[PDB]
Amino acid sequence: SVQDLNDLLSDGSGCYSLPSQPCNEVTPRIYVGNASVAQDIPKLQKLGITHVLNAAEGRSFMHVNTNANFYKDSGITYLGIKANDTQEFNLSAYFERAADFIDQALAQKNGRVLVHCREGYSRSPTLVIAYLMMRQKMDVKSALSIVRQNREIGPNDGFLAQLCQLNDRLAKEGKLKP
Repeated sequence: SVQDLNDLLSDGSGCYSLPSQPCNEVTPRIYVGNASVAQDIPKLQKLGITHVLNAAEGRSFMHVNTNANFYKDSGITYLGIKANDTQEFNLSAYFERAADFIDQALAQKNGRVLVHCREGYSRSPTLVIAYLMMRQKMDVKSALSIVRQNREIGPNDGFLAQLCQLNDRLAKEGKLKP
């Protein structure tokens, strides 16, 4: 079933594409991008980004070293998640919090949120996919396919198993659109 989601990400050759652009709007007013977009406050203001969710807050090479102060006086609201892009990091512990932050942005009619990591490839797509599942009632295959059509994404297999877990839970509670 993780394999099923991998087949939806790739052409089948066992290899996977990387993002072709630093930022993409993957669903209306939800953007996924990389460190360079997130650190370019003028760029952010021109797209109308009001909210930034840094899914890779940290100081290593797999992390983006920003914080609430970085965006102070920019008018942009910030949430940092110190997530690691590995098989074992439990990003699911943050699904609720990230979805609530995405919701808070979209509840504003002029709100647009950027969910990013260093590459925009593994951590942030997982959070957006989870958001679509728990708040737009999409199953995981639908949510993942919609995001993958608009950006080359590639959650690691740990993140995919966690999304599968979320899917069965949402299916069991009968909370997925027919």
